Amino acid sequence: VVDPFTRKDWFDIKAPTTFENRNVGKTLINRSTGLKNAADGLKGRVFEVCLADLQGSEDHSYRKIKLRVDEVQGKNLLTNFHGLDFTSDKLRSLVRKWQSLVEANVTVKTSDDYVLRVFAIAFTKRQPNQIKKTTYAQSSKLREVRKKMIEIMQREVSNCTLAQLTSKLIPEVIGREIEKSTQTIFPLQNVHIRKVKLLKQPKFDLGSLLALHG
Amino acid sequence: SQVFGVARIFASFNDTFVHVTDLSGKETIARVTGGMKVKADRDESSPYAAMLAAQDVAAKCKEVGITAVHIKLRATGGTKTKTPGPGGQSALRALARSGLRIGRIEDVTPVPSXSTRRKGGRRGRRL
Amino acid sequence: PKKRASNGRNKKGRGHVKPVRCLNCARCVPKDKAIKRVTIRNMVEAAAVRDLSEASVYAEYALPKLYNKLHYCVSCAIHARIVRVRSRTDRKIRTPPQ
Amino acid sequence: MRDKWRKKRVRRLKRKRRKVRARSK
Amino acid sequence: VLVQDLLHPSPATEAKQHKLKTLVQQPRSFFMDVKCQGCLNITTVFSHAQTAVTCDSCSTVLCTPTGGKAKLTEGCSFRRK
Amino acid sequence: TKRTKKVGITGKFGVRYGSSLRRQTKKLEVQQHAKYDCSFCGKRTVQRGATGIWNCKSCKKTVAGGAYTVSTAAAATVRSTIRRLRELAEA
Amino acid sequence: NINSKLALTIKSGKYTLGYKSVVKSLRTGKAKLVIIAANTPVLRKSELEYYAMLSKTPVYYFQGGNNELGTVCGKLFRVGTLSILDAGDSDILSSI
Amino acid sequence: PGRGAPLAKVAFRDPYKYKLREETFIANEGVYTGQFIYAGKKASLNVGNILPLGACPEGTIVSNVEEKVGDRGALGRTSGNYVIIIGHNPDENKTRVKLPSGAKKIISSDARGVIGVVAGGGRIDKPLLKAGRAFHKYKVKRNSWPKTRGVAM
RNA sequence: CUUGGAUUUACUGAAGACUAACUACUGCGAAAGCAUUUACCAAGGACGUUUUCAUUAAUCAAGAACGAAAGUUAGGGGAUCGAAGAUGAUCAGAUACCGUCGUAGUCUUAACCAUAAACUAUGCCGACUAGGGAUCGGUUGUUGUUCUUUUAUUGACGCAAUCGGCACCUUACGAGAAAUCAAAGUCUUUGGGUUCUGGGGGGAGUAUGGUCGCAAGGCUGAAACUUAAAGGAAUUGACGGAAG
Ligand SMILES: O[C@H](c1cc(C(F)(F)F)nc2c(C(F)(F)F)cccc12)[C@@H]1CCCCN1
Ligand SMILES: [Zn+2]
Ligand SMILES: [Zn+2]
Repeated sequence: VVDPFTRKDWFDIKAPTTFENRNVGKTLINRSTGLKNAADGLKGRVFEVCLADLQGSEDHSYRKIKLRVDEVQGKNLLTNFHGLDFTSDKLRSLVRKWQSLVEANVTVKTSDDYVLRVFAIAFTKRQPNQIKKTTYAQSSKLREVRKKMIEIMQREVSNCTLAQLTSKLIPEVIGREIEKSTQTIFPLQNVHIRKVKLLKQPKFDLGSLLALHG
Repeated sequence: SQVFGVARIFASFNDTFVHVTDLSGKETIARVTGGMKVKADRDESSPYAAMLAAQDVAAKCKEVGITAVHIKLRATGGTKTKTPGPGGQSALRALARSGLRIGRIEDVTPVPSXSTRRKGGRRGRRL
Repeated sequence: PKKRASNGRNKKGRGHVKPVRCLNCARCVPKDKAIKRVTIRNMVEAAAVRDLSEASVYAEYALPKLYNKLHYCVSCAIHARIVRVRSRTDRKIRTPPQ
Repeated sequence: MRDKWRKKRVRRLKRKRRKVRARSK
Repeated sequence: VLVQDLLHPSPATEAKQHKLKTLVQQPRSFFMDVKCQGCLNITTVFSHAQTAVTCDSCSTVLCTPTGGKAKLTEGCSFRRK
Repeated sequence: TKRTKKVGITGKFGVRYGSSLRRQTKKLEVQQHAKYDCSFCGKRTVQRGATGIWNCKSCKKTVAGGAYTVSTAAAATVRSTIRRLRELAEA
Repeated sequence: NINSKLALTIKSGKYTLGYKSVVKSLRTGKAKLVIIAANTPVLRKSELEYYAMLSKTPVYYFQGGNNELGTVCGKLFRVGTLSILDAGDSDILSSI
Repeated sequence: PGRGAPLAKVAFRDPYKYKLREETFIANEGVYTGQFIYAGKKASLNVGNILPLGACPEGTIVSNVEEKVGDRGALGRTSGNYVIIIGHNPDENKTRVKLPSGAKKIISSDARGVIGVVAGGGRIDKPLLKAGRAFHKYKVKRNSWPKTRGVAM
């Protein structure tokens, strides 16, 4: 009778420049009218898109990125980094019996007042010549690993902006820094930054958003 | 290129939901349930009802402009079962064979990191 | 008589073990006594693998697996044939079957 | 009677004797 | 074994034993002359020392206690007394 | 000798008002009339004047407090927070 | 550790206890260390450390109250302040 | 008399003439005679200090809080009570608080409160026990006691 | 419950609980019990020790501390499940099982209560008696190993010894009515120390007196009378809305 889909307009999502492939996709919303503009009814939407589709490599298939629109230019939506998470399957495939799991998180503010919660995860590594069934670290070793995780996450997020942090998240620089820093404690494997959570945004600077789009 | 939506399939043991949105999920494209395709409550979760619902969803997506869908599959989750209901697979297959193109697939079942008390009491459901 | 030297659970050297809820009936069963099965399954039935390969916009997309750990009480475990009643000498066998 | 429910019966029986005789201390 | 010499255990077996379970209990600790590269004198240190032992004018710490044997510091040799 | 078994200070009320009300009274009336250590001079000479007013006979300082004890639990948590809220700020 | 060092001074050193005695030991310059309890009034505390500056005497701020300082010195009475005149066979003076 | 909470007499210098100003405050628990009290926008977060609600972080306990800016105190004034700061809305210059009754309210961030809990808390935990205690209670409040039941008339 | 938009979907917020996966024939504690991070506080076993004291010890009527869950009192909290209650089914009837709600309760702070198949249904201390591979903690000697860093006093792993612990497998000399047992052995070839408990089945953990408790109850605790078995472990059969 009505077809609400007759009154819809389509818009193009755009990723920031920190990612390779920027044409994320398309969304739709009612046409802008006298009462409600489409822009403000559309600013603030969040899109979850796989990192593999953003970069063009299946090596990033297990991470997915949240992109939040905060400016509309004609038919383009300018989105910014809104968070990182693992797919459920990858996280389940990592967690396994006969080995220790060690986890840490920290709340840290970027160089440009972006407040984040960062979650690191790691598992004890089995040595090539090992004969014993289990690979457990004593609780003190896990505590020291956790301390290293937190202080490196602190250092690497505090001394950079949200865009530089987005650039750092892609090649797992923090993960490799954790792996290197904890070799002398206990061999570790699958050291990941498994989740990044955006707790606070600062005052919106439109000019800095445009700097990251084209 | 393709225009992607997100097919959000909620397959419980009582029903199956074939629900396509846009990428944000804030706009519904089509929503059809297994219970729309049968006249009996007992087979609202049947694979055949799920496949019928998936075809009708696929037709609606075709006429709207959706040409492909990513897959978000969930069980009931929470304190309830984590195993997907029987219609989820048939709905997934019908979507893939309907002409829509397929993107990523993920399981999004709600999983507690421990939780509230599940119903049924200490001695369980006594059948 | 005493049927099992382990009392039908796995608690030696501790007092109390917290319960878990049976998947089937939601009965409270001690975690050491619960019958537990680790399952890793293909998310798509092996029949629809080719349909979903044909319909994929990607080429060489690795299909995700389903991971789940299942907990049963004794009643539901026996009822659904996760375990079976064994003979008196066979009960002692603890290695997994083949 | 499932020995447990016999004790509960004596509990109730003994509870009522506590009230009959309290009429007289 | 039904016939065995309990008065003369073979020295290898007797050496594998706990210190309190030989025919006559005996310590496995010892005293050692330790030289430090800075000085030329010698100090007498217990093998399982519990004290971070100092010395004369070159009062550099010579050992640090652990759960068992004392860990000799970087650049100190020892000779068993 | 032990003059009463359980009434203690509420023995001034005799047999009246009910045992539960007298027992509830005893808890707070004991705390009401007790001597508390002064946090200023360190002597156990703090006594109640009226509800919420606690005076030290020795150093003559008065502090606001609870109705029947010098300090209430809600007040203590507030103090613990503030003195914590600056230690972590300096670090 | 500080309490044990001070405790050994009391057993084998020379000291005087109490505010009036401390002020005298500062005027005669016989004081080697002044210790002030945490609940000492700020007025008396700032007077004592003004005397200690005139006589070039170090000041230690004991973290317990006058009740706890008196116990640390082996006394059954409160001590609001004391001065060490001779450290005895202790390294209290070199360790503050 | 008539009040469960003690009062604090606090002296201030007059900024504009050579003269001493005395103020009557509701005493929070822990305030002592001789203590220095700080009131203003830049005042530190200490028990007994008077601060704008916008200057207090979330979770702060505060009493004698102003409903409107400058009314000199309306909320959380009786013994043992207080007001909790719930959240801030800096763009609107509004603060959200929780009242003793459980109600939640939005107040201007320029309204003031006194850090801490009102002293004298716990009065009602002890039974009055006697008609005479109630008589002495209302002897300094108003003529509201004893009460004749309506059905007895 | 839903065209007054249910269910479903995305974003955001608020509350109480709880601490998944990792998680084990693994750890700790007197037992009850104990599982997110960090900091602080005081304890602890084991190990190491050519340190110290020198019999200070074992077990214990009386007497004390702690003691799951439920339950009690007073404040606070009350998401979720949920005794009572309400209600839909089923049924010959079900005030039951199953469905939907839901009070107390579930949580916390001050006090109580003192009980569980509180179980290893197995008192505590001490000595001795047989083979085996694993594992947790400490210590001691030693690499075809991975890694700092190229190497030490990196770390992980690997190989041996040892003390302590949670256990397990085989045997059966021995024990036992047997089931089974590394103690439940060293017991008619009957004696290392010591505490507690039982004496056919019921009546009955009842009555009464005492005592503790706010109460619910806990502890102590008979007799009249009644009765030929009750009971344990195993065997063959039969039966099973058990399995193959
Ligand atoms: O929001 C909380 C909070 C509580 C309390 C208390 F309940 F004790 F009164 N007071 C707080 C205060 C206080 F009022 F200044 F004491 C400030 C900020 C936070 C407070 C927490 C307490 C731990 C530190 C972070 N704020
Ligand atoms: Zn079950
Ligand atoms: Zn005083």
